[PDB]
Amino acid sequence: SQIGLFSKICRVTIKTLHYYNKIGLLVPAYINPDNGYRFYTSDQLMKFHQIASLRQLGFTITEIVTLTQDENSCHIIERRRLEIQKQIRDMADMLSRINHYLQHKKKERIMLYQAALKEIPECIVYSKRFIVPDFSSYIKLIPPIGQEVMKANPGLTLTTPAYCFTLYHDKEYKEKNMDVEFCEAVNDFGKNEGNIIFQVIPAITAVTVIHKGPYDSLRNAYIYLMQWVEDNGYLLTNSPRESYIDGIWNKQDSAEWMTEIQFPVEKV
Amino acid sequence: SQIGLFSKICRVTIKTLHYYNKIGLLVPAYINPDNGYRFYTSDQLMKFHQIASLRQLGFTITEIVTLTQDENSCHIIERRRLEIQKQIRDMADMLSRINHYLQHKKKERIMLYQAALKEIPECIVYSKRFIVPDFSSYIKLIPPIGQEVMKANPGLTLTTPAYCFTLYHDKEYKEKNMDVEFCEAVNDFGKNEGNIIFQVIPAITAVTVIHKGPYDSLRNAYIYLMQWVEDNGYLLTNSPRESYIDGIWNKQDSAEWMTEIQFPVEKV
DNA sequence: GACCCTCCCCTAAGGGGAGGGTT
DNA sequence: AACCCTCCCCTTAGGGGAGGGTC
Ligand code: 118
Ligand code: 118
Repeated sequence: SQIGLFSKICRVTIKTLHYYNKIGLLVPAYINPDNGYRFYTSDQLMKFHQIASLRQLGFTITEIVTLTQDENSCHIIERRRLEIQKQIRDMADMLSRINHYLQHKKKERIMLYQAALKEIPECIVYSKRFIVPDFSSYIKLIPPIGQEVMKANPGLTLTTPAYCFTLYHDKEYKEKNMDVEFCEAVNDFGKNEGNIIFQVIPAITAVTVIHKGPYDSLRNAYIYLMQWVEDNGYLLTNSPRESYIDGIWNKQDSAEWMTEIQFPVEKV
Repeated sequence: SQIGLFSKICRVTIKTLHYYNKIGLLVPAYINPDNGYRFYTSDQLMKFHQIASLRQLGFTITEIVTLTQDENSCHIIERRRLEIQKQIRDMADMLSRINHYLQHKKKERIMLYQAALKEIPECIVYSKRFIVPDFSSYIKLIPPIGQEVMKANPGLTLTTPAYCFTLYHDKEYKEKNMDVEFCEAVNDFGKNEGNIIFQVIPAITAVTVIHKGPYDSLRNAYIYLMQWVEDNGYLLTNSPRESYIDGIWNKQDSAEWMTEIQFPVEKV
């Protein structure tokens, strides 16, 4: 049985037998020193059978080189089992997300927003929690709040990149008298002055949507994320953040403003 | 925004941005010509968010290039949906297989048979179907047929590699009235004088186990396969085959014999 | 004709490092 | 030192082909 007859026995490629013999797994019985031909015996067929049996399970080749000779190694199978469990969970996640994408595209010709999960680190922020009558008044009150803090603390250095955001501590849709908390990430701790405090905001896994446009139409964005959380079975773990990237401070065009809504979320 | 600041903005490595620029996926807004330094803008982060949102759905990079550059492309989302559902089926199958493997390797310290799900193509065999009083007597009466068919069919060449098996057409277990069919694959049709005839044996996907040793313990392997067939929810679609690799024809030691039991199954 | 060998290069999505540039 | 660049090799499980040899 030359390599061709063996490759037709196992229904495997000649390149596969070559690769195996190179890697050390399934070395043939006889390598003729005259011509280097590879001759296999039925024992190699029995060995290739279990090689293919493990390869049909998802085991990488390096795991098979450890499973075919180290007959005591059983933990490396439970490890692959946990990996496969994670993979089924992530594939179900992806499938739900794809179905939601298709539904949203069947609704409207244009996909306005696109959700993305990202891991946001913990960060040392200075914060001010207070009530606002409307959104515009809140936007107007932010800059003096920032100025007070940068003046009262010499050496206050913002974080690069500038992670400057807000949190909406309401649980229902509150149009006026919103319990809003403005925050800005700094390099390190400062001193509490006025109603402005400092705190450490924890790391989250947040589903985010970048809204490009004027602020008075941010509501749609929030609704979309809400729908995203309702459809794909995630759950809002904390108050929603809203991060400001571009705006009246960065670009004087009102239609080029960019804010990254971030729902802190966890899967259920 | 230099590549470091932007790479920290989007929270991905530098080499990823280099790669996305090389393939034309995410191009910097402004490259300094002599330095080659890459500088991005907010509307590069707006696109990296879309890239990552699509890449969390498992879309390969070229699919992302098309999804972002080619509009009305819902067919690629549909293709990826079908592929994810297929991978869900395959991963669940692997999970059941590895649960069964762990249930076995924990129950006994040696794994006697690994089970491999392989595809067997259709063949043209000569077959004799007949009642058998005793399986040991079943082995002896086969070489008479081997004499007879080569006598009556001159120039009949056996298939290479040799496929010589037995269909067990019995729907339940019995010890002295086994209704079997001995089949052996040849290349062309032939004359069907006698109870021996010629027929085409259809292609089957089948779980196979290689049994080494004498034929009196063979039922063990069969038991195992049935266990396997019931554990992973497979359905036995056809009659069980038994292919003879090594035996009295090749080897004198009754411990180096080799058969391959094949259960035609489908996943239901 | 059939069949076989080694050698080199290719995959997708970047990772790691080496050598060289500037402020 | 701090960033940044390009170039070259590397990762899986083998596929494809060229050039050259063997039954
Ligand atoms: C403290 C508090 C707010 C701001 Sb900004 C800002 C700057 C960079 C990145 C993100 C936000 C600001 C306003 C006027 C002039 C200069 C900077 C700011 C503005 C509106 C809403 C939220 C934040 C700055 C410091
Ligand atoms: C025609 C009929 C039977 C056998 Sb064989 C056999 C099968 C596959 C591969 C190699 C050999 C056989 C038996 C004794 C001596 C020489 C050949 C055979 C017989 C009984 C049961 C199964 C196979 C061969 C040709």
